[PDB]
Amino acid sequence: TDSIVKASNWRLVEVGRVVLIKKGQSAGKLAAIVEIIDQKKVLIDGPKAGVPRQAINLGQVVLTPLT
Amino acid sequence: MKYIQTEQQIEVPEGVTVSIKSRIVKVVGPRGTLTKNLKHIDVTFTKVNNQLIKVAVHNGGRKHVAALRTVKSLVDNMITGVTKGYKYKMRYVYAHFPINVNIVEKDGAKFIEVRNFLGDKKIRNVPVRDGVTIEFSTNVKDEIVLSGNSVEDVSQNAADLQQICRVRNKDIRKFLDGIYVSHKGFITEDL
Amino acid sequence: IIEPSLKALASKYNCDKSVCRKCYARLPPRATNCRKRKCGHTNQLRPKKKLK
Amino acid sequence: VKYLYLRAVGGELAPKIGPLGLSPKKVGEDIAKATKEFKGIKVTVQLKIQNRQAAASVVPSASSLVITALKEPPRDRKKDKNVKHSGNIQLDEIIEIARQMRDKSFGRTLASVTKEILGTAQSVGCRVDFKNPHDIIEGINAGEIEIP
Amino acid sequence: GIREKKAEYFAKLREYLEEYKSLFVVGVDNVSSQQMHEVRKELRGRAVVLMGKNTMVRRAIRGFLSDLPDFEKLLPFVKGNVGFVFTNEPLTEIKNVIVSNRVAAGLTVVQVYDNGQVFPS
Amino acid sequence: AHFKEYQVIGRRLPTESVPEPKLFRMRIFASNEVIAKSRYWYFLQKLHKVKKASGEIVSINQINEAHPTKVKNFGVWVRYDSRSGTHNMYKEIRDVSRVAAVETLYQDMAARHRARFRSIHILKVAEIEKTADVKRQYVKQFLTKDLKFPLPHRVQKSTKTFSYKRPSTFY
RNA sequence: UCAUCUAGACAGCCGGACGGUGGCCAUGGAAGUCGGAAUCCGCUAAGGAGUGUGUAACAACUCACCGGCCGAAUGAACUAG
Ligand SMILES: [Zn+2]
Repeated sequence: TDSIVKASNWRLVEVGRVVLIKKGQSAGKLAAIVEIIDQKKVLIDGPKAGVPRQAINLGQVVLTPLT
Repeated sequence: MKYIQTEQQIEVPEGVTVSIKSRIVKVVGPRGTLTKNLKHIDVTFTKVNNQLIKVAVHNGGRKHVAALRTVKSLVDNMITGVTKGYKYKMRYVYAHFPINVNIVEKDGAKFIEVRNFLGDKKIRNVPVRDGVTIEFSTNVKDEIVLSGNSVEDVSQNAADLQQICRVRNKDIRKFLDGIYVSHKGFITEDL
Repeated sequence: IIEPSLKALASKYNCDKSVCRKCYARLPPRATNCRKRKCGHTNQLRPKKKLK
Repeated sequence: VKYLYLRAVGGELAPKIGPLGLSPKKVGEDIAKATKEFKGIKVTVQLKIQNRQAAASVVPSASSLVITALKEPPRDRKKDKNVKHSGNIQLDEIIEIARQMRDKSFGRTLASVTKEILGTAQSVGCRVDFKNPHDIIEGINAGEIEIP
Repeated sequence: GIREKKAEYFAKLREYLEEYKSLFVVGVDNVSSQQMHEVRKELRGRAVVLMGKNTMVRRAIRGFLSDLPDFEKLLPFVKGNVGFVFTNEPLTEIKNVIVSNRVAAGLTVVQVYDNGQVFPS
Repeated sequence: AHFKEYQVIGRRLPTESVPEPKLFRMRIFASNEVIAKSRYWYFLQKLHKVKKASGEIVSINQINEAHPTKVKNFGVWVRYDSRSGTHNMYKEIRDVSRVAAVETLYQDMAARHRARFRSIHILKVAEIEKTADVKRQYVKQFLTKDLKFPLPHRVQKSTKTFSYKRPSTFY
């Protein structure tokens, strides 16, 4: 037989990851993560939905499965 | 300091198969099988290419990345214990009264009994954990061999047999009598 | 007399230890701090007193 | 067949070594004295070769001994056991001669190096009228040919 | 300081490669410093013996790779304890001396590089 | 508060013996103009023989960040007073602007050394223009090639006091 | 605050750890290791006129130094939450 593990993948944060702004002034639009500041916050930009380029805490966005 | 990614590897030989659902590890090899619950340690496993498995922790503290190398060593010990086995050799040490060690059966449970340790009338009985086989070795005087798959079970049984022969109310640097583990190794050492 | 090798093997567990000066704990011979909480993991250790 | 080496102040334990070789202590001492008749005032290595009947004594060359001899020394009884600090002239020729005498024995690295080592050996001796011993050895290339 | 000593090593090695066409790679195991010293003295006239950290040497050869390209072949052989002998004498005479001297209970010549050609010998 | 950076330029009051004093300039992180001018006079009383009654302030201007959407690494040199003495520290912060970097610096010092705003002196803050001049591991960790990491254990805060299913912490 | 660091660092194994020279005084002896001073060269990749064990003095063993494996940060002293 062959070795079996449960992979348990989830939604890595990196550049090009599409996120949905959960709360704030945008509050429901899509953005793309441009760069990673630190463990807790990232620089995003949402230029089609009208989200200005900004640094934002990761607790204010939800990561989508889109990359 | 919140190390955001630390990661260890375990090598899987050709004979064994490792199955990891949530954090329950089952290792199956030529000598048998072993299992381990690891739901207390909070890591993640990932099979790479059916002979390598990475274990990782993300955003971990100092204690957490210590536990990562600990759990790597535990699962690697399980793999090498089901491939090569584990063998502990212990020696009998006495000055005047010879230690007389046999195997008895109260209700079919394979007890190891120890008689005449420093000449006492008390009989010390240590139980035998399952999966551990005990042979009184020939051609070396006063030597007992405990073999098995689980290093935990074998070394704990050897330690119980060592701790059952402690000397009370005497200078133990002079009264050196006892049963002490002299060798730890594999059943198929230098394979 | 036991045997020289067997005295060495028994003294490995009985005599080749260290003693914490504060709480008298029997410690590994290469230890730097006591493993006990009550002395506050102190580094005041001494070798265990041998015979001869 | 057997060679025994001892450092002996000249003009003179020895007996303990002699007993193994079954040689009279007095006879050995006399032979050594004659050998050190040249290196007596000061300690020198002496090689005794035993033929199983008698031991032949020779003085092996030593840098310290040769350097000490080169520094001119008034004979000292040593009953005083004084510090007897040694002060010496530059004696550049003597040191070069000493290096040549060593003749790169025991493989000194270079003829110039043998001299430099000989200079170092004069830790005890001043070895110069006005300079630290071998301080100028690096500075001056003179006498490299002489050592060879 | 450490870098300076290191820089000197790089330079001397380059000079040695240029100076002698014949190169002997010698592996030393359990050879005493005294044993080594005697060998050096015997071969002082016709040979140069160089000992160095391998990591240091490999970088040097890569650094000097553009010139003397054939020396690149020596790099696979450099792995393991090694010493470099640079000699005017073409081959056997040097080899005979190295193996014979100071055998006690042991210098061995692992490989020979001469004129861009490598000989197992 | 939420900090802003100002340049404050001031001088001594002009006398007949010496008109045109030398117009000293300093960069202050402060909440507003009043606190900025107070900190300016505090540091000039630490440096030169002047005070507010003997001097005047000729200009105060807010300096906002030149590229507020570039991610920078800043090295910050700081004096602080502990309970027993005065120490110098160097901390480096990966962040998008200078005012936010010194805000996280003030939070970091108050969290890790219990140092207050009255105890912290900002010697200087400067962008580190080149990588491998970064000397701290906690910021050098985020400078690796193709940095990516997951966020385990998602907790979603609820609006209702009762939930009708067992929640999941998959992310 | 000092140092070391992909020209290979710190742990762990393995190998060498040498000559002048038993350096000079002093001791019944003390040769790196009872002490007093000096503490320098050669060969070096590297090795102290010695870090300990060590013998009457030796001999012997180990060190701090350099090397193969390892490939990346680590050691000491100090400060304060
Ligand atoms: Zn204690």
